[PDB]
Amino acid sequence: WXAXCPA
Amino acid sequence: WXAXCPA
Amino acid sequence: WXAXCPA
Amino acid sequence: WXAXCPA
Amino acid sequence: AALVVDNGSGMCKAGFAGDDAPRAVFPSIVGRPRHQGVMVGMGQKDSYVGDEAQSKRGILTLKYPIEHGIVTNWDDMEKIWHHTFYNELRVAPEEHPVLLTEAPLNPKANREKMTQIMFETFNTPAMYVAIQAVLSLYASGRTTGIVMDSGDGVTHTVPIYEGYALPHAILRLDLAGRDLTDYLMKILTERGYSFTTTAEREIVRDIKEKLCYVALDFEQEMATAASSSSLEKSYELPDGQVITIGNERFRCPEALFQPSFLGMESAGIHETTFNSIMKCDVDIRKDLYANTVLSGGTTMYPGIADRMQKEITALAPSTMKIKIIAPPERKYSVWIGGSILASLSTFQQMWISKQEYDESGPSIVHRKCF
Amino acid sequence: AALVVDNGSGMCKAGFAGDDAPRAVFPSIVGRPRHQGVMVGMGQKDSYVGDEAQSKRGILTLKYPIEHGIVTNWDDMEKIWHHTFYNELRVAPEEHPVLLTEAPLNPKANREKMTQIMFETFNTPAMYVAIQAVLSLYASGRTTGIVMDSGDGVTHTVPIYEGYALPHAILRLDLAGRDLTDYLMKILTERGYSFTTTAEREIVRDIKEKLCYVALDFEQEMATAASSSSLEKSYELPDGQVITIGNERFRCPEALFQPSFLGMESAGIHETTFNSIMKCDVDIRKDLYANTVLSGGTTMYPGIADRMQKEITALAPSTMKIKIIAPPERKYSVWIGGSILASLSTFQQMWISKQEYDESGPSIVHRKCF
Amino acid sequence: AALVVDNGSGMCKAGFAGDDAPRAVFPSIVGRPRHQGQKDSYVGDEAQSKRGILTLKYPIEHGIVTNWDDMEKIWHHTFYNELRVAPEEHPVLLTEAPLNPKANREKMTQIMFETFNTPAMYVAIQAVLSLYASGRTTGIVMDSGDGVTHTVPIYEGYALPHAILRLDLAGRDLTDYLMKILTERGYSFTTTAEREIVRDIKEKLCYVALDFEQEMATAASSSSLEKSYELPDGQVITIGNERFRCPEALFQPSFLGMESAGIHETTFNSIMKCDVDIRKDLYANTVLSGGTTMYPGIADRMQKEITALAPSTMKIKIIAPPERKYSVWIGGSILASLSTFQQMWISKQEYDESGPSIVHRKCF
Amino acid sequence: AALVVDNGSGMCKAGFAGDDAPRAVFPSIVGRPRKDSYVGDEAQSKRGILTLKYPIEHGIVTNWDDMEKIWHHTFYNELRVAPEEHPVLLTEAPLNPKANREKMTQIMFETFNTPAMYVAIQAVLSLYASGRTTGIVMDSGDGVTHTVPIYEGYALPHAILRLDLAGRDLTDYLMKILTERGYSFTTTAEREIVRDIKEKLCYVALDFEQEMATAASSSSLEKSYELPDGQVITIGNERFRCPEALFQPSFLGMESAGIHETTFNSIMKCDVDIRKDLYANTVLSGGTTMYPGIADRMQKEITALAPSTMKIKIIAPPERKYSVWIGGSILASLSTFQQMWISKQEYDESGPSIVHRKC
Ligand SMILES: Nc1ncnc2c1ncn2[C@@H]1O[C@H](COP(=O)(O)OP(=O)(O)O)[C@@H](O)[C@H]1O
Ligand SMILES: Nc1ncnc2c1ncn2[C@@H]1O[C@H](COP(=O)(O)OP(=O)(O)O)[C@@H](O)[C@H]1O
Ligand SMILES: Nc1ncnc2c1ncn2[C@@H]1O[C@H](COP(=O)(O)OP(=O)(O)O)[C@@H](O)[C@H]1O
Ligand SMILES: Nc1ncnc2c1ncn2[C@@H]1O[C@H](COP(=O)(O)OP(=O)(O)O)[C@@H](O)[C@H]1O
Ligand SMILES: [Mg+2]
Ligand SMILES: [Mg+2]
Ligand SMILES: [Mg+2]
Ligand SMILES: [Mg+2]
Repeated sequence: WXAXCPA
Repeated sequence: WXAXCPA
Repeated sequence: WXAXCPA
Repeated sequence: WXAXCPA
Repeated sequence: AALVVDNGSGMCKAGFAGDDAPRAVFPSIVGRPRHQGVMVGMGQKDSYVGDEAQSKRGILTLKYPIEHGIVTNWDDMEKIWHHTFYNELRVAPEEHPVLLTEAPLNPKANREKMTQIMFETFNTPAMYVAIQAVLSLYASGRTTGIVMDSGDGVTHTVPIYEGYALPHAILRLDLAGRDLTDYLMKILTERGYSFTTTAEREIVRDIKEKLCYVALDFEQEMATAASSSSLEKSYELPDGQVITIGNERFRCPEALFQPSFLGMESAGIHETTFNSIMKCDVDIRKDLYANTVLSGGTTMYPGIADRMQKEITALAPSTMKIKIIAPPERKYSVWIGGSILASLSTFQQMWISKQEYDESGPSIVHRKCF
Repeated sequence: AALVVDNGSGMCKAGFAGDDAPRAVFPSIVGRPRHQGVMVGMGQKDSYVGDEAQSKRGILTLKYPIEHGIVTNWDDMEKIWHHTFYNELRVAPEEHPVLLTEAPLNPKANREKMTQIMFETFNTPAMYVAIQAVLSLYASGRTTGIVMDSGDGVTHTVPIYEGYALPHAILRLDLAGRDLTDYLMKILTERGYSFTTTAEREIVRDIKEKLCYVALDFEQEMATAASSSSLEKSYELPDGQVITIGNERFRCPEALFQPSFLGMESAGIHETTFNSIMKCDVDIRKDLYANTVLSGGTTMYPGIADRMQKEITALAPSTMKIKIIAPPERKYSVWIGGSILASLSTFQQMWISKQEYDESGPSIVHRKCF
Repeated sequence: AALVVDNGSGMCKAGFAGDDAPRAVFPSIVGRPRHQGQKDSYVGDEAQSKRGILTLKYPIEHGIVTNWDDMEKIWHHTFYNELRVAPEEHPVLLTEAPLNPKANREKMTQIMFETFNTPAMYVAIQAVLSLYASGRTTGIVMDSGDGVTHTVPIYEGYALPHAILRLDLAGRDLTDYLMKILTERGYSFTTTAEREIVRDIKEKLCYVALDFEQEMATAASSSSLEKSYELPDGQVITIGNERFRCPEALFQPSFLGMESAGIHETTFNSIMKCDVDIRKDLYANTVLSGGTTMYPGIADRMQKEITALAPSTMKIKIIAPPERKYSVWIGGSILASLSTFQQMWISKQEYDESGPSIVHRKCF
Repeated sequence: AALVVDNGSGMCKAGFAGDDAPRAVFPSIVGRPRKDSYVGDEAQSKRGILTLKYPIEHGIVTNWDDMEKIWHHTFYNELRVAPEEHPVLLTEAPLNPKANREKMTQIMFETFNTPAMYVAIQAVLSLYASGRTTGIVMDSGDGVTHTVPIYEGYALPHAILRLDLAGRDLTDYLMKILTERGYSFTTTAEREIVRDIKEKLCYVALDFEQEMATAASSSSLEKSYELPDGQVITIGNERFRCPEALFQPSFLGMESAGIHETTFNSIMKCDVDIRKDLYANTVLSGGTTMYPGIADRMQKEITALAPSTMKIKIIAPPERKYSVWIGGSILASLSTFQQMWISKQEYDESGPSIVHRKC
């Protein structure tokens, strides 16, 4: 992801 | 609530 | 260590 | 060698 | 003087009668640390209540003691009241009467336990519980019109004419500002943002109160958002990473008017407001239509005053006139009405006296109270 | 025929429509040699993709293009798909339609580039994208039941009461097999084994698939393991060393039902299925309880079917019967559903034609594919 | 008077609590004469004096005790020769790296409770103790010792176990690497006796380059980066571009062949595993400790590397106390002298009834 | 027709590429009387009158004046072919000072002006001769002993170990034990005789304690060797004592580990997933390794250290003495190798530094 997690 | 929703 | 590295 | 051993 | 304590789902307000604004306004959350403590001498408290919880929300599991206007956990709400009555407002309740506000349609055990705790744990001299929607009229200074109360808690549309509230026309739509937060965080996953935690939900609440707005036409703004990229407003996160939201600014407010987006089968805000009027009599219908009053934190969206007027106008007859009155102090409309109510001399005989409660038991909240 | 593809965080299943088993199953990893080539006699390819990289994983920096069901790097996914069509299936996609799967609640840009790549790089006549968990009921031959899909990187439950899928209860948790593998080596250091490289990551995954299991009662089983009972097993590393794991056998799979071990506030796997059922209608719950269907590799632990049944029975009312269905071939359940869907005559009109994409660009995938 | 003993992989610091500096510090090396009234095993500073004869061997490797027969010798030397106090009346505090084998701390409790007869005991993480010395309460603690480099983020005293990262690359691994690239110039060191000569070189002349690519080209032409060192035997050696390559393995572990990321990336990943709401305070309160972070200019390089990865809006503040070499011990002095800590000592009776496993339940 | 030249620490090999055996082998010894200098077979024949001096010591050239003599002697006295037409594929031990290899590129590019040049690791070429691709290489030559593990062609630099125990050290150790029986030697010419005794009478015992007790209990292991003057000498326990110093360096006084432990420690420096392949493909090379039964003893010692389930297979072709050169012939004849040649134009643009960037 972009804002949140790594993905 | 008790029956319905979660409250 | 035991399984992995040396220590 | 230079520093250490002979060569 | 009395203590107008307007407890609510999002925040609870505390103060004194005769004032213009509440003295203490803090979030109504009770967080408990999950990570273990490693440093000695810091003296961390067992639980954090109010603004202290919000500051250290990164290591807490924020649980709201009130959900949908019903006190789910009665042990944490005793802590919130204790924090309200001792630290922020800082007056011993045993010397002053205490007034509370309560949703119109709610379980009768909720008002039952509210009286039991105050009259015994805090030993207040007197009490009175009023409807949150009704109190909005006192702030507006009018005895007629409907109040479209809607906040983090459950939305209410209570019509009152000449001070005689109509009970059969009261509607309780469970769609609220909290449901929009869940919907907004669900539709924000399309851009790659995943806020799924009790702490990150507070971040989503901040975005909704700042950049979100109501579009006059959903279909036209949908084309404008797709055609033009000028509807994007960057927002900065607490960690310093900026985010960009496009059509989600007005996509989440539109869930209020079309609850089909969240999957709920109930009608929207305008239909619920329209149905509240249609239940009333024909003769009084003229006055209640031109004196509608908004309230609560949900109705603070930019353009909701114009959008609601248009939707309710088409359903209503064309010759008739619609006047959406939107005061700028609608956030504290429930509290400000309480301040007027407590100072009135004709009402000071309506409190539940301490002796009266003991003789009749906790059931005194139905007859002596509202 | 249709080239049904089941790209995922772990191994990607690729084959043909109408078959009962995937033709080629290889890990979806891409690795490059970190060292420098010295021997010049044999070829040193820039990057090894698929089962080729697994054999020579010692000298490779394995990196997964997929993380939590989202394509993090689009350069490597082109390599994997090219390896699938031209090196495993040995067919040209220019003549055969391609079916693909995507996890629900995924970024809209993820499936936008998926359609873009095939329609311009591989030039397939048709395409379709379907939810991974939706196809799982097609393999089981049922039209009702909540799908508990648990892949390598995602764990999502989507209730399907009938031909219509409820969209307000499609939950999604990022706790899956990959996170468990990272947790297994975190608690393996408590015994003296240090796995800290991606080459050693694969060794840990083999241990999880062969020795890990779910205990019916975690607290009682903990006492038995602390007594040095027959729970201790022996596993042989590629080196030839023999390692013994005791209470770590059931501690790693226990992170699914108690995510607090991983520091995640999200509720357990048993609870997230309970929540999804509750958000459905009252009359619907009578069928979702009795038709729960597991899927994915992560639900291949011995005892996951019995343990989940006990947890749900406590939460659910006693009258309702919880019949957890665990097909013996649930590892490839998602692919088998895709094979059945493609062969159906009704599905022939759901394809995305090449001319259809040509007129509106990649935005079609949000209109036809659900 | 609670003792505070930090038995690190390198030199061990021992001294009383309530003071500001360790009472006695000496290398943790035990050596015996090579090949064939000299005593069998020389420990502590005595081994350093006769390092040209004895086979120097480190009892602790990568923060793990490898020979429990040797660790009894060093502890016997500290309590009876350096501090010269009887351990039978004072409590003893120990420091250990995080993510260590459970069998490591179990044996430490067994030894002192049975052999040294210490009435009390507590085991605390080295990173946590480092935060006490600075007087701070939050901020990640990048502790890099001789054999263990770990970053333990702490917010308001509530440690985050899932965000703790441990990397085996540390000061000792740099000593082997510097010895490897010294043979490139023409100087060869093979025996463990000559390793301590290399460690002397790394302490005095070795430093960190701000812009590593620009340093090679500049150092290739001019000899402004060449410094001359004097060997103990009288020989004078000159080392040029090797001065900055040795610590750059901290930031680019690919030189040693390790797949793990550098200290700058390890610190960045540790903060990322934490929540968003506490990333405000972790960026502005980063703390360094340990001898591996004592290179002149390492603080400046770390700030630049993290700022590139972190958003430009955020502020990266690398707190570098001047006494970060003894930060682990100094913080432990405050903990033992605190009145609140007196209820967490592992008394003899509790260990007697619960066995060696008590150390897991009463320590972090 | 690249002129593959392996300037080892004695017994340098040279010959045309594409063959299978070295064209000429002669000791890398330059001696002067105590003509002006003699090098090669003429020096060994007249070793009594000269003072033999090795230009190369421990794989490092200690004097470039003598190195030019043997190199001039190789192309103009043994091969009898000018080097102006063919490239040269030199060999150099790993982990050597850069000043050693920089001069090697410079000296021929200026004095001999060969069209091309290349420097190859002596351990890598050994694997080429056997045709294998995986498995560590034990290039225990003279002067130096190095292990360079290779897996699928990707040599791992962090696991390249270099040990200073080799044949020259063993010759000095065989010097000391022989003096205990009265067979003393002083001059460098006498030392060449001691190398002869090592080459035909030394063997690696399977174990000390059984053989040492046996050697002190009977005289079945006695061997009679005549020294080149005519008188015969008898050596006993020295047969299995000097060779075993490779495995127990404590006899020499050096602290480093033995041959078996150096191989054992080199493998653990590699990744776990490739240790299994290296254990079953160990390769041996070098003159020192030509001891009888060194593979059998190394098989046992590594097996004790390695896990029981592991399989140890010490591959050692019978012609392991010229393994480096044979591998060097294959590399020079490869079609793909013609691009890696260091051209004459590439030398002048970057000076002598071209050896580091291209090799
Ligand atoms: N300025 C604003 N603009 C848009 N939405 C707002 C604004 N302020 C509050 N809200 C919404 O209203 C909610 C607060 O409701 P509030 O009126 O405080 O409830 P209560 O009546 O129980 O105190 C918040 O959850 C937020 O979503
Ligand atoms: N028999 C098994 N037992 C436990 N875990 C398994 C088993 N087989 C596979 N897994 C784990 O499940 C993960 C997902 O694999 P799978 O569901 O087959 O494909 P996908 O990654 O596409 O969902 C793998 O990473 C693997 O670690
Ligand atoms: N002034 C210095 N400059 C650079 N490196 C140093 C300096 N002092 C010590 N070191 C290195 O730091 C390493 C760890 O030292 P120390 O902090 O005493 O270990 P410990 O982790 O046990 O506290 C030593 O091996 C040494 O090489
Ligand atoms: N058959 C043998 N027995 C014992 N030692 C030998 C034998 N052959 C060669 N050696 C020794 O091995 C050493 C190295 O020989 P070689 O491998 O030909 O040279 P280099 O070390 O240059 O490769 C020589 O010094 C020689 O003494
Ligand atoms: Mg309110
Ligand atoms: Mg899957
Ligand atoms: Mg330390
Ligand atoms: Mg050789």
